[PDB]
Amino acid sequence: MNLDSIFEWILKQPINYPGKHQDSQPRTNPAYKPLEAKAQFHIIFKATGEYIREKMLDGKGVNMRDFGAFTFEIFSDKHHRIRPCFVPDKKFRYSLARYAGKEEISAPKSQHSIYQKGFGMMFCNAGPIAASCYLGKDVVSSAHNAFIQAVSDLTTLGHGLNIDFGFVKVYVQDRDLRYSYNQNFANTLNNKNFEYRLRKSDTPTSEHWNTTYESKWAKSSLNSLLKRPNSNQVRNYYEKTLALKIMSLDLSTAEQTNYSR
Amino acid sequence: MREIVHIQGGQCGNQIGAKFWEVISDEHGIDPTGTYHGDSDLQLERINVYYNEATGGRYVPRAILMDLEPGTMDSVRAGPFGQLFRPDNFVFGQTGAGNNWAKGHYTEGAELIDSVLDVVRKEAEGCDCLQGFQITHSLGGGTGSGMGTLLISKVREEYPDRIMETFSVVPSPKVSDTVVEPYNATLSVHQLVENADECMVIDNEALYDICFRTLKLTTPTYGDLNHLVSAAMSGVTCCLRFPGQLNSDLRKLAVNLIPFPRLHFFMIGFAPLTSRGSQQYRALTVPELTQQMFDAKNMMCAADPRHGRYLTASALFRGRMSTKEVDEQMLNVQNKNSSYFVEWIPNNIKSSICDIPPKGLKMAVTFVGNSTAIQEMFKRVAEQFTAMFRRKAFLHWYTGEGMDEMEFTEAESNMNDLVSEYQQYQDATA
Amino acid sequence: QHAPVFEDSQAATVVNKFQGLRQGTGGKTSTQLPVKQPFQAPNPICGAFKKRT
Amino acid sequence: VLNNGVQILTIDKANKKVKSLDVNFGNIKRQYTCVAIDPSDTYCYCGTKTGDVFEINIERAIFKRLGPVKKLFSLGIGTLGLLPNGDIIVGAGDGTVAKLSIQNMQVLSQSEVLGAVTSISFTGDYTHFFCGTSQSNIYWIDTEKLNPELRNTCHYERINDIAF
Ligand SMILES: Nc1nc2c(ncn2[C@@H]2O[C@H](COP(=O)(O)OP(=O)(O)O)[C@@H](O)[C@H]2O)c(=O)[nH]1
Repeated sequence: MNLDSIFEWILKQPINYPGKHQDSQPRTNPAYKPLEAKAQFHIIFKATGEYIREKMLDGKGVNMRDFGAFTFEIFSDKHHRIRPCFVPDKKFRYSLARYAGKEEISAPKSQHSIYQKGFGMMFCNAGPIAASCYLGKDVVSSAHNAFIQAVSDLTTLGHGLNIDFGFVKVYVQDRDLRYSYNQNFANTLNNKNFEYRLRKSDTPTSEHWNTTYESKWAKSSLNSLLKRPNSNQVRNYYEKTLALKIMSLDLSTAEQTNYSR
Repeated sequence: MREIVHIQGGQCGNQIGAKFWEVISDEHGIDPTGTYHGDSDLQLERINVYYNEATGGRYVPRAILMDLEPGTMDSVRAGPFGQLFRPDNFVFGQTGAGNNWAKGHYTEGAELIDSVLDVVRKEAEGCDCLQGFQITHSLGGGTGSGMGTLLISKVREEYPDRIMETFSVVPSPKVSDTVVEPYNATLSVHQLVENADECMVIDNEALYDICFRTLKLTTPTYGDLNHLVSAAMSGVTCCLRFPGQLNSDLRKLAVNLIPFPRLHFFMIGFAPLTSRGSQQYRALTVPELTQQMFDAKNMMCAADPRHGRYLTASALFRGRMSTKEVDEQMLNVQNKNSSYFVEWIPNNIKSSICDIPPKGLKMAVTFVGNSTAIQEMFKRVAEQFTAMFRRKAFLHWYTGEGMDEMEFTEAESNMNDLVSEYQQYQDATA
Repeated sequence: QHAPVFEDSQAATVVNKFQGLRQGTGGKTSTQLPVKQPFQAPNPICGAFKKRT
Repeated sequence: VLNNGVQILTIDKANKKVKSLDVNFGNIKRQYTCVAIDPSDTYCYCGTKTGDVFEINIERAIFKRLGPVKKLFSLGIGTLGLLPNGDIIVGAGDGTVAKLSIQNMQVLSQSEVLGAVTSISFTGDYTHFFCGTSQSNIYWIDTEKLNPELRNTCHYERINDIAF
């Protein structure tokens, strides 16, 4: 499994995994042509992989809702040690059979769920991803819900999953699970500039209403994955070909000959 | 037959359900031990609508209680009639939401909701033939306003054909006990208009006003408010449970009351309500019942219905009365108030009769009305929402766990469009 | 190796009309509305014919 | 495209001489008819009378792959075109439209057309292209779903006589 064999495997059976992901969906922006069911699914995963990295660049950590949770540890002491762990969810844990239940993050008894276990846990709202892909919120949620059903594949013998989607490279053996992180990404975490991100009082608390979300989103890393086509050109071609084909039925009629030239 | 199940979430929903179940058990003559102590057969003719039978002859309500904190259900279990509820139906969190819609709709609630959705699916599968689902909740609290509406979406998207209604308690700005009513209220309404087949709004300000002005009792209490709202709730489904000249279930009410999909927000009234000093003086007749029913002050919402034009009205009478006088009174009221009834829907009053009155009363009336006066609630909610939003006040609490301003902007725009489309039909003419 | 560029591949038959945010299934309680189909675990085929390494 | 194989030619403005280099194949003597070029110009895809589409990088004379696996088109490669995504549309002599992604050479969709294909012309935005047969038939073929639709048909050859 190379994160793509999963794509064809899930696309092969629609009855097992019925959803909006199985077929192409119109975009919210007419300037963009539609994608395939398989292609849009890969694009959604690239968008999510970048969304999680830019969230993890801050003190806030992201989790998948049924497939693990991306966290980091703070041992504590112009400066703290940060190390990512990627704990799995309980449903993913049950499917694993030989995976030892070793604890990688330690919390007291009052700290039970991952939301308070992690420092800055995130919902991973699929709204920004849907906006970036110009795709539907419902269909992107359906794609996530369909893909998180990898435990069914895992339960079958063998079938090692090597899923990457960017900085984190995570491998699943028969029942053994391991992971690795990008060395440069890890070094960025130890670049010791996170003292400002950890504290919430660094901002002068004035720009919260001065700065607009459009300005903040323009400088955000997201929305730069896909090139922007020429808006004039796209519907010029669109209505142009539409007229051409809607009245390309007959070639015989001339009504204007131009004999000599 | 054609039974329904109850689900309540949050402190407000739990308090409403506690009194509603007491009222229905009292009306059916069920002892707090679950033992039948009624006097007529009719108290068992249609008991399946709300109660499931167990060995030993006892009954259990088919209600599911959900919350992110255990205190409310721990307190309500000790109250009268508290042993009826099946302890497995209680699902509770260990963290709480702290009146945050994001907390009560995204983080802890979604991982809690698997168990409650599973018990709901067992409850639905067990019963013979579903009729629908009913919810009671308040929009001023984060956990209730989150789990309530998210479960609405889940159950609606799972049983698209069954009817679905909610008693929603909307926060009035006059009596506001928190500082974050507009945010979660608008967010909840954004998807409530999408999924709720029927929504009926209740105002605490209006409850206080009616308690002080009509009953004229010295000390209003949440128990009295629960009693009033529970009587209103039971008046809706009385005819579904008892015989009558013209029965009308929730499906018939919904068919007759909504002209368009996106106008499913209603305001309700109950009669009679007579003051302390005047119970012996007033005479219970159909004209008196109708004139109190159409009184603006008898309303449980602060919206004045004379600021707009009634789209339609529906009345459920309880007791023994000849339908001729009822029809006469409805026609007379409609003729005498042509200014307040929009014209392209002539004869826009539905009437239904159930021959079993409430215990201790000979006649009663329940009212539901679709009118344009409700727009001012949304207008003022949007006003406070944008007033607190233009400075980005308290936005970090929401944005720290999955929220972006795009969702807030979309909800505001959607509710504004809802107001606009609700208001053009007021000015529409034939 | 080689792989097609996934952003540029295009679907023509599907139209570009967008349903928008505004919709409404409330008040649409007709008996003919479609119902969600839950996921089903596939048949376990096991390894009675896999290679033994 | 020489009958023997592929040749790359170099013209220089400095000297009128033309430099010829031959693309070599290991024990392959398939004959080549049509050719198309990657917009990146890194590769060129050439047809064959047998029915498989070979692909050769311009920089090196080696060929990287064979083409469609387990399937041949039975009358050669009449017309060849490329989409912006890299998918190649190929027309067979017997009359057949198929598209191959840049992956294992397996068809995503396949369809048949009357008469031998002779022309494929992609419209602007690369959708819903035009097809011209050897039997004087004009067809319009949608992309990502090969459904043949006849816009206009013409006479084959040599009308001899007309009657009323
Ligand atoms: N009718 C009624 N309303 C209540 C009760 N308790 C609270 N409320 C209303 O609900 C609002 C606060 O709701 P809240 O407790 O935050 O809801 P929760 O977060 O789901 O528990 C207040 O404005 C009250 O007016 C009750 O027992 N009965």
